[PDB]
Amino acid sequence: PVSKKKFQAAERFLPETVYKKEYLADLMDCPHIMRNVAIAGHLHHGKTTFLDCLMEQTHPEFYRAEDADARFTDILFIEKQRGCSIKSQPVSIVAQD
Amino acid sequence: MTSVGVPIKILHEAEGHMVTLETVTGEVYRGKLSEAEDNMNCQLAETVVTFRDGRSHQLDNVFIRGNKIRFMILPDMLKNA
Amino acid sequence: DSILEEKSRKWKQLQGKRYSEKKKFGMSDTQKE
Amino acid sequence: TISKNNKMMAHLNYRMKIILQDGRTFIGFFKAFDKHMNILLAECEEHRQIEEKRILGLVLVRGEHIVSMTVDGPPPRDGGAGGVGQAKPGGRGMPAMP
Amino acid sequence: TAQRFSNLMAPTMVLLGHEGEIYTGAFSPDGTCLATSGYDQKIFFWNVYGECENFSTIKGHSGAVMDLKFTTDSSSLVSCGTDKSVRVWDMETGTCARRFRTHTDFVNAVHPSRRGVTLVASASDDGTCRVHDMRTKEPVKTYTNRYQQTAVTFNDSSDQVISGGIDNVLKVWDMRRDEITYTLTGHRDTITGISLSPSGKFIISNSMDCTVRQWDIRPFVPGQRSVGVFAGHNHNFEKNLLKCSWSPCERFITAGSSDRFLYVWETLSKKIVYKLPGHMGSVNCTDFHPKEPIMLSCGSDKRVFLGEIDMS
Amino acid sequence: TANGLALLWAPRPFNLRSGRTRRAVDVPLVKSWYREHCPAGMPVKVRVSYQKLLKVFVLNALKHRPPKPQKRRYLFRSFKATKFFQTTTLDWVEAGL
Amino acid sequence: FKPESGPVNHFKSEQQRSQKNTLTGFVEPAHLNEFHFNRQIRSFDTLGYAQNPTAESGTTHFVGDVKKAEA
Amino acid sequence: WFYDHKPLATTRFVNGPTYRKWAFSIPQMSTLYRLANQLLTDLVDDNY
RNA sequence: ACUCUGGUUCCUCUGCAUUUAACCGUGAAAAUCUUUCGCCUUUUACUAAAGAUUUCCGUGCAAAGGAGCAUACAUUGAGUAAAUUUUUGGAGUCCCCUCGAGAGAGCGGGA
Ligand SMILES: Nc1nc2c(ncn2[C@@H]2O[C@H](COP(=O)(O)OP(=O)(O)OP(=O)(O)O)[C@@H](O)[C@H]2O)c(=O)[nH]1
Repeated sequence: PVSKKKFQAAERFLPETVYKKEYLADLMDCPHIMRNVAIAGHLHHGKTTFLDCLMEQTHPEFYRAEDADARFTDILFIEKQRGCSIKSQPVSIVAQD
Repeated sequence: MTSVGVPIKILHEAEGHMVTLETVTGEVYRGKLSEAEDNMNCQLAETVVTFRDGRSHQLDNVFIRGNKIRFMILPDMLKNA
Repeated sequence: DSILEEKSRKWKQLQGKRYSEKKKFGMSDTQKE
Repeated sequence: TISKNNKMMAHLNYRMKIILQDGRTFIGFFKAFDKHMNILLAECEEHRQIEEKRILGLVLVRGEHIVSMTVDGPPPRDGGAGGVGQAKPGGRGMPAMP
Repeated sequence: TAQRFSNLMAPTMVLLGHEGEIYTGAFSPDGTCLATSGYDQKIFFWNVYGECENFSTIKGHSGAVMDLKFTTDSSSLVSCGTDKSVRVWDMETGTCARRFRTHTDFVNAVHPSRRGVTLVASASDDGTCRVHDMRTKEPVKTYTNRYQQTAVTFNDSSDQVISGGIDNVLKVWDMRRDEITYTLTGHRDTITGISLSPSGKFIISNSMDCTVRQWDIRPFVPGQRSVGVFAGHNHNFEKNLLKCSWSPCERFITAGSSDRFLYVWETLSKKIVYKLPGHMGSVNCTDFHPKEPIMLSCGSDKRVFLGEIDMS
Repeated sequence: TANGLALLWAPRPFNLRSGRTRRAVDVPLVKSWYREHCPAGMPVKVRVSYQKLLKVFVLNALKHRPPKPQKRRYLFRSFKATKFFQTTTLDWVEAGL
Repeated sequence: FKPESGPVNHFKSEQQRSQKNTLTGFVEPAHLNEFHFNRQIRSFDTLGYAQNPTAESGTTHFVGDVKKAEA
Repeated sequence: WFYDHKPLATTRFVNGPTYRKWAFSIPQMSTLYRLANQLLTDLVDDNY
């Protein structure tokens, strides 16, 4: 019955963040602040590991191994195994200038 | 930046939003705080000025010298910040 | 009162030895030297 | 009170009544201050002498204009580990007697 | 079917989790909780009702705990132990609000003031009876006796401190005089515990001579203060400081006993009517729940018993 | 500095400088040799032996199963706890004999 | 506690009438202050007397060469 | 110290006689790296 | 202003090491059940692969207690210590008109 269909990581809870979720959801009402961005690269340039640094700063609980990239935005298990990114994934975070 | 006090930090988070500030001469300015400074100079845009007699007028931009501002009503989401 | 002096002495030894730090709970995992 | 760190952290979040040099009375939950004695009042209201009450938002008062402030009301308000023992129901075994 | 008398889940409960010999146990005055401790040094809190789960446990003691009493408002638990220290535990935080440390030898017995400023009477193997105050490092009063003191209580007005000890006779000190106002004489061996009546008129005192003696501590009595003597319990060669306690209606008195039996006496007749087996060793402490007819007993058998009775 | 930079791409363990310590039975001194490839010149016997050692390594890695979390059965501590066993320091040829 | 009413046998006198559970005796678990129990062995062995272990010991507080206990 | 039985165990480079952790410098690490050479691979491995 | 503790090392106990892409182990054994090839006048012991389960050699961290070696009170968790334009060194007082018994307010006027 408990079919092991799992093909992607999905988090069992909301992880901790430095910002309150309420301040994120309130800032959503204010496009005079918010920005949208895409990060685009040749294969295996910085792009995914750089977002892991933005994750590590906002989250505190975000474990990065000393040996290998965590690659949080590479959620699929094919992307974990291949380690190239294969599909886009979005992040939303509050961050200070 | 250097560690300026929390009220000045909250003032810069108020830059996105509408703020309402009263000047020492009594006029109330409501507008969208486009720049603020650590001396709390304020630049407002899309401004409405309300005079002490209750008349009002629109103003496209206003610069208020920081030491002439009595108080500002900030938006509530900044309480979360 | 001299009997109370003796009883005071007896009580001091008994409670001293009973509670003694060498005998408190959580002790004598004794190392096989 | 303020600046004495053990004391200052407890005087924040009190509901405080602020008197300004124009004679206004503001009331709100005082929850930030600055070396220039600027103060930030959450959920603020004003009382103007004539008394009339008006509701404001989060109000930043530039410190230059404060005369004085006083406590109006308390901050809002709302071991834990064990589990070693167990407590099943039972009964009393009768011992021996002489 | 059978008669029931309390909200207990069963007419007796066996509480297991201790490993040390349990030397003391008391209910919270609100009736929600009880706390128990002894040679394990860990103070175990238990709920009175339902599964009675051990919701909290406080460490921090490093010498075994002689005696343990709640403050009247139930905000704090006061406990003392052979670490020469008196420790006051905040009930909400579970942390040591005060650690009085001026005793020079084992502290065996503790009693908080009933009302006014929170004061803690304490008695010790250094022979001093000391009253501490939450507000000061130094104690308010130190009364020194030549012989070790192992029981203490205030009176209800919290202005006389009654301390008993090796002397068998009782040094009762009046806190405005700093003198013994009177002594209570009848005990042939050391006094293992004293408990003040709910109304404050009387105290019971338990002693190693295997009797509990009831004393009238009211300001005027026209003759001898000995009201009565209770017997039937026993003190064994362990020489424990077996405690005693009052029923909140005063009609019943209890004392610890080395014969494993939970004794209850009727105050006027001094007869026994409850002799409750179930323990496997010396019953060091016994107390009544303050609102409901539940008996607590703590024993050297590492077990705590809760049970309900027909208090008549 | 020149040596420190060279260590960064030394083979493991030499790219570390701080490490947990490992049992002498676990250091498999020759294992990198059979992993990498046969040298072009080595004859029949040795080439076949490289394939057989890869087969053993590939079956070991394929089957694996991660270790169970358990209470470790310390058994020599259980002997040492009883009165019947004593401990002493001995010379390996004495202990062997 | 109230005692069983009526006569008691002449058939089965002072050993056999007593309370028992195992074949000779009432056996029940006990816990004590180990250290004090250790003390009471050592006094009986070295000195000839001990403080009476029994529950409900009554007046018989001590058990041994009572002349030594009093002296 | 190279041929001691448990080398360095009584020194600041390893936690103690349980011999569970080590922290060598670079002068040490480059020297034993150079001695190990005959056993080691040449590769910047992963692509090969 | 408060309770709170000596370093280091070692022993033993207790808890957790299931979200496995993957890994408590940069190493790598054995057994059982079920299933599929090859030896055999018989069974074990076997060949070599899969799946499900165990055992065994190890492992990590945290906490607790104790025991040993050289010895020191600070300090952890809980909290202190600048008069020249934008705040913390007075552009402040007084004297008229208005509403109102009263005392304040009007981008009020003026010395
Ligand atoms: N040397 C070095 N390598 C890095 C650095 N940052 C990332 N890399 C390596 O480059 C590889 C790819 O990193 P990723 O974050 O997956 O790069 P990527 O571009 O997101 O991969 P794709 O987006 O799929 O192309 C990994 O092996 C990283 O270790 C770096 O700062 N220095």
